[PDB]
Amino acid sequence: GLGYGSWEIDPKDLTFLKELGTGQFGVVKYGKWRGQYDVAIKMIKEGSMSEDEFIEEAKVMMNLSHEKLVQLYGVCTKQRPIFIITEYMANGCLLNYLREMRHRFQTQQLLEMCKDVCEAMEYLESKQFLHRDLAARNCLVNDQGVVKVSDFGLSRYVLDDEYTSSGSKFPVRWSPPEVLMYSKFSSKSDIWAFGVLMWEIYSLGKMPYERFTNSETAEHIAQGLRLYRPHLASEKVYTIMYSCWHEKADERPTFKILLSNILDVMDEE
Ligand SMILES: CCOc1nc(-c2n[nH]c(=O)[nH]2)cc2ccccc12
Repeated sequence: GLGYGSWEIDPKDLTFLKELGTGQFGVVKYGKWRGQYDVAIKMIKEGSMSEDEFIEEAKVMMNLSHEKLVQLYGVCTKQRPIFIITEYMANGCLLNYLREMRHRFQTQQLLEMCKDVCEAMEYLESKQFLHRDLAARNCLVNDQGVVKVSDFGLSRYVLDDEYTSSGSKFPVRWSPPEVLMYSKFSSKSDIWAFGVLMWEIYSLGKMPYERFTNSETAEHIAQGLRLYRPHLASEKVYTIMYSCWHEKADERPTFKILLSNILDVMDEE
């Protein structure tokens, strides 16, 4: 309506129903839009985000639509704090889901989770859109057990310097050598991170390099050493995740190639 662009949601259309948790930018809630449609509502803490830049980018993110990407519905802009409105994912973050041992996952389920993420990432790659912080903590799970990739590109708008530089909150354990050494981000740094995410999935949510500090991790990978095979990963699955960790970025696969490799293993195993 009148005072709203296509990227803007009227906060008066929201019904708040349950507090879901707290994240980077503060509280997240479950609610309904216009009485009917399930949404997640992120309340963005004052001073946490480069808001004008985020809002311009939200225009681009709205047009990223793939069934394995958590959809951005819009932003509530006229106000303090602003809200980000997204697709509700009832089973929450992938990391916590993996860590719940009651699920008793079969390896075919774990490979399906990898395939879900890979499809999302192949779509982002086709749009020349980098995630920049791919990890299990940034994937969500819906009520049907489908994994989707969330918060794609959002790290570009975080004002907390501890998060933004290789900083005490930087994702060292998901980063390739060229990122840690010289801040060279590319499609191939997303590929690296995807390999670590596969490792997280097959490790049922263990922390990568769990016995090392971030400084030790950086030293280990710069010296050419790697994560090794999770017990639940077959030789073929391990080969796929390991392929993401070539020292030379141009020898790493694309997401299209990874997807093909994952589908081959699904057929074989
Ligand atoms: C602090 C974030 O926590 C959570 N976020 C979402 C969520 N859905 N969509 C989205 O963008 N976030 C869904 C959840 C479901 C159960 C428990 C926690 C959840």
